[PDB]
Amino acid sequence: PNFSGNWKIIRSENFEELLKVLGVNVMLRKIYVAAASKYAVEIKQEGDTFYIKVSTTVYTTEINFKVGEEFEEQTVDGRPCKSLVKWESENKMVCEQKLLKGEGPKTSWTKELTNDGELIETMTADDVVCTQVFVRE
Ligand SMILES: *C\C=C(C)/C=C/C=C(C)/C=C/C1=C(C)CCCC1(C)C
Repeated sequence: PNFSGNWKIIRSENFEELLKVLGVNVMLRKIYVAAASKYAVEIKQEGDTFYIKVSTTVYTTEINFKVGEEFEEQTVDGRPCKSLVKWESENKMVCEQKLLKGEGPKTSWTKELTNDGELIETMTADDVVCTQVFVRE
Protein backbone atom coordinates (compact mmCIF):
# COMPACT_ATOMS: atom_id res chain seq x y z
CA PRO A 1 0.00 0.00 0.00
CA ASN A 2 0.94 3.66 -0.47
CA PHE A 3 -0.47 5.85 2.31
CA SER A 4 0.86 9.01 0.62
CA GLY A 5 -1.86 11.58 0.09
CA ASN A 6 -3.52 14.82 1.14
CA TRP A 7 -6.29 13.31 3.26
CA LYS A 8 -9.47 15.21 4.10
CA ILE A 9 -11.77 13.96 6.86
CA ILE A 10 -15.28 12.83 5.92
CA ARG A 11 -16.41 11.12 9.16
CA SER A 12 -15.45 11.18 12.84
CA GLU A 13 -17.05 8.98 15.51
CA ASN A 14 -16.58 8.68 19.27
CA PHE A 15 -14.06 11.55 19.52
CA GLU A 16 -15.87 13.23 22.41
CA GLU A 17 -16.03 9.92 24.30
CA LEU A 18 -12.30 9.50 23.75
CA LEU A 19 -11.53 12.96 25.14
CA LYS A 20 -13.76 12.25 28.14
CA VAL A 21 -11.61 9.21 29.02
CA LEU A 22 -8.59 11.52 28.84
CA GLY A 23 -10.18 13.96 31.30
CA VAL A 24 -10.87 16.87 28.95
CA ASN A 25 -13.66 19.02 30.41
CA VAL A 26 -16.93 19.13 28.47
CA MET A 27 -16.65 22.74 27.29
CA LEU A 28 -13.22 22.06 25.84
CA ARG A 29 -14.27 18.72 24.34
CA LYS A 30 -16.93 20.34 22.18
CA ILE A 31 -14.50 22.79 20.59
CA TYR A 32 -11.90 20.03 20.07
CA VAL A 33 -14.54 17.92 18.30
CA ALA A 34 -15.33 20.99 16.20
CA ALA A 35 -11.68 21.36 15.21
CA ALA A 36 -11.58 17.68 14.24
CA SER A 37 -14.58 17.68 11.92
CA LYS A 38 -12.52 19.90 9.56
CA TYR A 39 -8.89 18.78 9.88
CA ALA A 40 -6.35 17.34 7.49
CA VAL A 41 -3.65 14.65 7.40
CA GLU A 42 -0.86 14.84 4.82
CA ILE A 43 1.25 11.69 4.47
CA LYS A 44 4.43 11.04 2.50
CA GLN A 45 5.40 7.36 2.66
CA GLU A 46 8.81 6.12 1.46
CA GLY A 47 8.93 2.41 2.24
CA ASP A 48 8.77 2.08 6.03
CA THR A 49 9.55 5.81 6.54
CA PHE A 50 6.56 8.11 7.09
CA TYR A 51 6.28 11.89 7.14
CA ILE A 52 2.93 12.99 8.63
CA LYS A 53 1.68 16.59 8.73
CA VAL A 54 -1.58 17.02 10.69
CA SER A 55 -3.32 20.39 10.71
CA THR A 56 -6.39 22.33 11.72
CA THR A 57 -7.19 25.95 10.87
CA VAL A 58 -4.70 27.39 13.37
CA TYR A 59 -2.31 24.56 14.24
CA THR A 60 -0.07 22.16 12.37
CA THR A 61 2.37 19.52 13.56
CA GLU A 62 4.78 17.16 11.81
CA ILE A 63 5.34 13.57 12.93
CA ASN A 64 8.19 11.64 11.31
CA PHE A 65 8.79 7.98 12.03
CA LYS A 66 10.17 4.73 10.72
CA VAL A 67 8.24 1.51 11.32
CA GLY A 68 9.89 -0.35 14.18
CA GLU A 69 11.93 2.61 15.52
CA GLU A 70 10.86 4.48 18.64
CA PHE A 71 10.06 8.19 18.23
CA GLU A 72 8.59 11.07 20.24
CA GLU A 73 5.21 12.69 19.56
CA GLN A 74 2.19 13.72 21.62
CA THR A 75 -1.04 12.10 22.71
CA VAL A 76 -4.45 13.39 21.60
CA ASP A 77 -4.76 15.32 24.84
CA GLY A 78 -1.38 16.91 24.12
CA ARG A 79 1.03 15.06 26.40
CA PRO A 80 4.50 14.07 25.16
CA CYS A 81 4.93 10.35 24.58
CA LYS A 82 7.31 7.76 23.18
CA SER A 83 5.76 5.86 20.28
CA LEU A 84 6.43 2.71 18.26
CA VAL A 85 4.68 1.82 14.99
CA LYS A 86 4.33 -1.73 13.66
CA TRP A 87 2.48 -3.30 10.75
CA GLU A 88 -0.52 -5.49 11.62
CA SER A 89 -1.23 -6.51 8.03
CA GLU A 90 -0.53 -5.38 4.49
CA ASN A 91 -2.65 -2.23 4.78
CA LYS A 92 -2.81 -1.43 8.50
CA MET A 93 -0.35 -0.12 11.10
CA VAL A 94 -0.66 0.32 14.87
CA CYS A 95 1.17 2.70 17.18
CA GLU A 96 1.62 2.09 20.91
CA GLN A 97 2.37 5.11 23.12
CA LYS A 98 4.07 5.50 26.50
CA LEU A 99 3.82 8.76 28.44
CA LEU A 100 7.13 10.53 29.02
CA LYS A 101 5.88 11.98 32.33
CA GLY A 102 3.08 10.96 34.65
CA GLU A 103 0.31 8.43 34.17
CA GLY A 104 -2.90 8.17 32.22
CA PRO A 105 -5.12 5.94 30.11
CA LYS A 106 -3.37 3.61 27.71
CA THR A 107 -3.38 5.25 24.28
CA SER A 108 -2.66 4.12 20.74
CA TRP A 109 -3.56 4.88 17.15
CA THR A 110 -3.92 2.98 13.87
CA LYS A 111 -3.97 3.81 10.17
CA GLU A 112 -5.54 1.61 7.49
CA LEU A 113 -5.78 1.95 3.69
CA THR A 114 -8.98 0.42 2.34
CA ASN A 115 -9.50 -1.15 -1.08
CA ASP A 116 -12.02 1.60 -1.92
CA GLY A 117 -9.59 4.51 -1.55
CA GLU A 118 -10.26 5.52 2.07
CA LEU A 119 -7.93 6.11 5.00
CA ILE A 120 -9.36 4.82 8.29
CA GLU A 121 -7.67 6.10 11.43
CA THR A 122 -8.43 5.07 14.96
CA MET A 123 -7.37 6.51 18.29
CA THR A 124 -7.83 4.54 21.49
CA ALA A 125 -7.82 5.46 25.18
CA ASP A 126 -8.32 2.42 27.42
CA ASP A 127 -11.59 0.89 26.22
CA VAL A 128 -12.82 3.77 24.02
CA VAL A 129 -12.02 3.86 20.28
CA CYS A 130 -12.43 6.90 18.05
CA THR A 131 -12.70 6.17 14.31
CA GLN A 132 -12.05 8.74 11.61
CA VAL A 133 -12.39 8.28 7.85
CA PHE A 134 -10.58 10.29 5.18
CA VAL A 135 -10.47 10.53 1.40
CA ARG A 136 -7.77 12.04 -0.78
CA GLU A 137 -8.21 15.63 -1.93
C1 LIG B 1 -1.80 9.63 11.79
C2 LIG B 1 -0.65 9.78 12.64
C3 LIG B 1 -0.47 10.69 13.64
C4 LIG B 1 0.78 10.75 14.47
C5 LIG B 1 -1.52 11.65 13.92
C6 LIG B 1 -1.56 12.57 14.89
C7 LIG B 1 -2.68 13.46 15.02
C8 LIG B 1 -2.84 14.51 15.86
C9 LIG B 1 -1.82 14.91 16.89
C10 LIG B 1 -4.07 15.27 15.77
C11 LIG B 1 -4.53 16.20 16.59
C12 LIG B 1 -5.78 16.89 16.40
C13 LIG B 1 -6.96 16.25 16.27
C14 LIG B 1 -7.18 14.81 16.65
C15 LIG B 1 -8.14 16.84 15.55
C16 LIG B 1 -8.06 18.34 15.34
C17 LIG B 1 -7.05 19.05 16.23
C18 LIG B 1 -5.66 18.41 16.25
C19 LIG B 1 -4.91 18.76 14.96
C20 LIG B 1 -4.89 19.00 17.43
